[PDB]
Amino acid sequence: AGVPPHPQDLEFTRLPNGLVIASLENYAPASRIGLFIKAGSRYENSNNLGTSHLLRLASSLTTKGASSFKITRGIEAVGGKLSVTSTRENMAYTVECLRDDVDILMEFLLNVTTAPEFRRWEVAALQPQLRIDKAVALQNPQAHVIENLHAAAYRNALANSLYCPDYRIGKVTPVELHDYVQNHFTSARMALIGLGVSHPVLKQVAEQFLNIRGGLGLSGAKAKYHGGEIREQNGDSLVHAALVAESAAIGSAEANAFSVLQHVLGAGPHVKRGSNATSSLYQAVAKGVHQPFDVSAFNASYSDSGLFGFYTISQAASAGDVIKAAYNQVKTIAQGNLSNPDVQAAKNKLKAGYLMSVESSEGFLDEVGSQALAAGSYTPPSTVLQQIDAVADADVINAAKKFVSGRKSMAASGNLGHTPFIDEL
Amino acid sequence: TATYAQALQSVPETQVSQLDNGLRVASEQSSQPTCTVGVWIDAGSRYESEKNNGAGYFVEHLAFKGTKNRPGNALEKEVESMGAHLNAYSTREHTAYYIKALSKDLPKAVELLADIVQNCSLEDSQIEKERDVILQELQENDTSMRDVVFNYLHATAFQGTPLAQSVEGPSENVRKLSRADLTEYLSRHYKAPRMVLAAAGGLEHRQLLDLAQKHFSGLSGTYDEDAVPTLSPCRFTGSQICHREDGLPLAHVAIAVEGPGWAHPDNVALQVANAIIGHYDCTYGGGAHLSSPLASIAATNKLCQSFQTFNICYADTGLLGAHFVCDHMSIDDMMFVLQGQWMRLCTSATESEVLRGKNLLRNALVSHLDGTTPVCEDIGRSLLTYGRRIPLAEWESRIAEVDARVVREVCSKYFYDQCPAVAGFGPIEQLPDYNRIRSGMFWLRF
Amino acid sequence: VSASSRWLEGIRKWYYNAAGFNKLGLMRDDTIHENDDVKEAIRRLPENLYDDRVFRIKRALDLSMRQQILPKEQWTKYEEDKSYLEPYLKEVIRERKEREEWAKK
Amino acid sequence: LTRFLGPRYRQLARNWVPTAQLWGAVGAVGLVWATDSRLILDWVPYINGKFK
Amino acid sequence: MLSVAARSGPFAPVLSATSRGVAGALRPLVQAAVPATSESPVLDLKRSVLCRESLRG
Repeated sequence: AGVPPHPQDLEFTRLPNGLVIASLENYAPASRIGLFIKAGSRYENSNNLGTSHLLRLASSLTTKGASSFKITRGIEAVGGKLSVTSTRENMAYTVECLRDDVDILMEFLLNVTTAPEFRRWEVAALQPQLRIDKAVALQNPQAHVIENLHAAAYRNALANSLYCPDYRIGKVTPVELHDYVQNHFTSARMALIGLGVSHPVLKQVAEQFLNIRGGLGLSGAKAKYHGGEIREQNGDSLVHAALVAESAAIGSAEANAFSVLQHVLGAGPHVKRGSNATSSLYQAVAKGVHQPFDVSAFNASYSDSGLFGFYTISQAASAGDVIKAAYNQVKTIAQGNLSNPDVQAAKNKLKAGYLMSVESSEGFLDEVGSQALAAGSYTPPSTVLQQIDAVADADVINAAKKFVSGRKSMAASGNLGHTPFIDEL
Repeated sequence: TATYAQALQSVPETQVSQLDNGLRVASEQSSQPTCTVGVWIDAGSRYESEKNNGAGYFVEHLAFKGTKNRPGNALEKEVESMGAHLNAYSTREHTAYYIKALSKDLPKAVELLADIVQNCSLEDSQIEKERDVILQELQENDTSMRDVVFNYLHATAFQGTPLAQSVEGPSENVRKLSRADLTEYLSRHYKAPRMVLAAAGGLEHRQLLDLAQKHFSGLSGTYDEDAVPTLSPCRFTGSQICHREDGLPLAHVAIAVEGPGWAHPDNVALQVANAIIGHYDCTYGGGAHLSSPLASIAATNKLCQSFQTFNICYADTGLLGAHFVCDHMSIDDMMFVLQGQWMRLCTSATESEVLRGKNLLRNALVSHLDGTTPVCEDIGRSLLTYGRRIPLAEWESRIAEVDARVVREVCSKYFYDQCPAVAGFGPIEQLPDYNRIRSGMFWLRF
Repeated sequence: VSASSRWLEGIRKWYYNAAGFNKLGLMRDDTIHENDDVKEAIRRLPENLYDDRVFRIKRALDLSMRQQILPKEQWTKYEEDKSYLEPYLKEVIRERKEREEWAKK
Repeated sequence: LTRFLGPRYRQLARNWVPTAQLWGAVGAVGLVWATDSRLILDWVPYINGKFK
Repeated sequence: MLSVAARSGPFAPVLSATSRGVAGALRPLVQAAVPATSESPVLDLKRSVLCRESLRG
C-alpha cells in the first residue's frame, strides 16, 4: 500500500547552561540546521546602529577553522546553502544540504557563529554591500514604512532600524562585530534546531561547541512604547500608510486574540484575483472608495511588546478616505458589532494558515527556532489550535477596544497632501 | 543512521488511477494536517490560434468569479471561510487550478474544483469587467523588463509558430474576444483525457478517487471523435530581437539555443551544466570566491546585477541558455564570459565541477519538493509531460549517471556551433552584433 | 643558543650591513620586489604601517637621487629591523596555496 | 610548476589531447605541402607525379 | 504560534551565500496588483525576484 512511515516526534532538550536543542527525524533526503540567536536589531544601541546588519552580511568571511574561500567552495561542492535571517529580535543562521553532508555544513555553521575573525580588510571590503543590500530591500515602499513605523512607535530597542543607517555605512568596525558576537552569541541566548539529524548528534555538538558564556542576560532593555508619526514626502504615485497601537507580547493569551482580530478584519488575499468578500476592512473601504486600493490588518508581536492595526495602499487623494473607512471599521468591532460566525471564519483562516505556515521544512524549522527562543519550549500544532479555539468573541472585541483607545503610531509615504495626521483620525 | 540513498526510497509511491471518462487521478499521501488539490489541464497558448491568443488567460480571469451552482461572490466566500487558498496559472502549455486547504476539507475542495472546471458561468457583465483588468495587466507587464525579454525570446525563436505567442495574448484579442470565443475554447480543451486531478498531503488515495467519480463524472456519454487536436512541432529560428531603449537604466539580454523538450533523457545532463554555470545576483554573499567561473568574474569585475541559466521545456522543443541584467557598458564582456563558459563545458568539462553540478541538482530537486503545493504541482505536471510520476530515486539514478564525458557530449549536441535566439531590451548599443554572437558559439582552438 | 648559531647570526648581521639598505634608512620588507602576493600584503597593512612604509621608501629614493646615505646613527639596526610584512605575506601565500589545492581536484 | 599537478589537470590534458594531435597533423601536412617535401610525398598516390 | 512568518506582519531580511536577498513578512500588495495599476519599481541598480533553487528534474 502507498502509505508513509509513521511520523517521529520532535526531541526537545534544555541544557543546564540555558541552551535549547530541538530535532526531528523526518527521514527527508535533505537536512536543515538552524542556530537561532537572541541577537536581532533591538540589541543595538545608538553608538553601534547597523552592526547586526553588517553581521548578517558577514557569514561568508574568514573563520578560525575555515577561510572565506573554503566556506564558499566547500558548501557549493555539496550543493549546500548558508543563510542568515535577521528579525528585530532574532538572528537565525540556517544551513541546508543532503543528509550525507551534515557534518561538513555543521562545521561551517559552528565556525561562522562561534569562531569568526572579522578581518580588518575583509570587513572594509564588505561595507559597500550594506548600501546594495539596503537599496534592494528599500525598493519595496512597505520596507521603509514598517521601518518608520517601528522608529515612531518605540523610543528604545524595537525602534532600531534592521537595515544599517546610511551614516553608519562604512563606519561599523571589526571590534563592534567582535563585541556584538561576544555578548549576544551565547548559550543562554541560543537554540540549535535540527531536521534530518539525530538528537544525540545535535546534543553532542551543542555540549562540545556551543557552550559559550559571558554575554548579556534578559531579553534586553524592556522595549518602551512611545507612539508618534513619521512622514515621508515621496512623489511615489500611491500612498502607503500604517496605523498601529500597542497590542500584546507574543505567547500571551491576549496575543492570540489580536491574531484572531487580524483575520476578522483581513490579512492577505485567499483567491487569485478576488474581491475578498470576507475581508471586513476591504469591504468597508470599497463601499466608499472606487479607485485602486489595498487594506490589510497589520499584526506584529515581539518578546515584550506588540503592534496591531492596519496597512493601506491608496491613490494620494483617496488616502484620508481609505484610512478613515479602515479605522471606523475597527471602531465597530470595538463597539461590539461582531458575530459568532464572523470569528469562526477568522479562526479557520488563522488555524489553517498556521498549519500551512509549517508545511515545509523551511517553515517548520523557523517556527521551532522562534518558539525555542521566545518560550523555551515546543508547542505542537494541535495545542496551538487549542489556544486559538480558547479565544472568546469578547476577547476579540477587547483587542479592538484596546487599539481604538491606545496612543497611536503612524508611518506614511507618498504624496501626503491628503494623508491625515494622527490628530485628525 | 539513514543515508541519502535510503531516504529517497522512504518517500511514498505516487498512486495513479484512471477514471472511465479519461480523468487521471493521482495522489501522494503524506502525514500533513493540510493538503493541495488541483486540476492540471493540457492547455496553454500553443493550443491557441492567432485569432484567440488571449483565451486561456481570459478563462483564468473568469474561473473564480462565479459558477452556475455558485454565482458571483459564492466561490470566494466558501473557500475563504474554510481558510483555504485558491490559485491558478497558465503557461504556453499548461493551465492549472489548485486549492491549499486542510485535509478534512478535501471533500469540499474537490467539489469546488469540479464547479470551476465544468460549470464556469462566463457572465456577460463579468467578461466586460475582465477586459479592463487584463488590459491594465498588459500595461503592468510592460514595466517588467524580465517578462518582456522572455516574451520577445519566445517571439523571435518560435517565429510564426504557436509558441511565438504569449500567454496573455495581444491588446487586440483582449478587447475583441467574445463570450462564444471562450466557450468554444473551453469545450475544445477542457476534456477529461487532458486533465489530471492531483493531490498531496494527509489524504488516502481511495478518498480522492471516490470524489473524482462523485464530481468529475459527466464528461463522457460520447466525446472527442469529430475534433482531435494534437500539437504540431514548432520550428526554432536562430534570430535576434533588439528593442533599443536608452531611457531604461539597465539592459536585459536573453540568449538561447533549441533545447530537446520534456521527454528527452539528456535534459538531466544539460541541467547539470546549467548548475555549473549557475546564477548570480548582486546581493549574493559569495563574491570572488564563488565556484562558478561566470559568477566569480561577474562579481569581481562588477559585470552585471544578475544572471540566471534556464532550460525551458516544451513538447519536443525548448529554450536553453542564459538571461542577464547589466550596465550599458558591460554587455560585451557579459556575452563573452558566458559564451566562453558554454564552450569550456562543450570541449573541456572536468570531473569535479560536474559532481558539484550533480550535487546542486540533487539539492534543487529535494528542496523544491517541500510541502503539499510543490508536490501536487509536480504530480499534475509530470502526468501531462512524462505520463507517469518519475520517482526521486530514478532522478538520482539519472543524475548519478552524468560524468564529465556526458556533460561535454550533451552540451556539444545543443550548444556547440548552433544558431542562438537572442532577445535584447533596454540600453543595448553595446549588445554584440548577431554574427559575433554566432561566432562565440564555436572555438577556433577546438 | 649555540656558539656556531651565534656565528650564523653574526654572518647574517654582516650580510645585512653589506646589503646596506639600512644606510638608506630602509627596513628589509621595504626592499621586497612587488609581486601579486606582495601587492596584497601592502594593501592589507594598517594605516600607521603603510604610512611609515611610504615615508621610508620616499626618504630612500630621495637619498638615492642625491647619491647620499644617512648618518651612521640613523641606520636601521639589524637587531631592530621589524619584519612588518611577514604575517601578512605568509597569510596571502597561505590563501593562494589553498585556492591552488582546490583548483587541482 | 607544482600547482598544475592534480586530477583536474590530467582530465584537462586528456580533454585537449585529440585536438592537440589533430593540430600536429595540420602542421605536418601543411609543412609537407608548402615545401613540396619529396621524402614524404613519394608515398602519396595522386601527388606522386614528378617522374625524374 | 511564536514566529514573524506565523503571525505574518513584521519585516524579516534574509542574506545567503548562493540565494537571492529576501525582504519582509505581512502587509498588503498582493490584493493591490488585482486592482491593476501597480507598475512595480524598475531594475534601477537591482537584484532578482522569485529566487533560484526550485529547478525541476
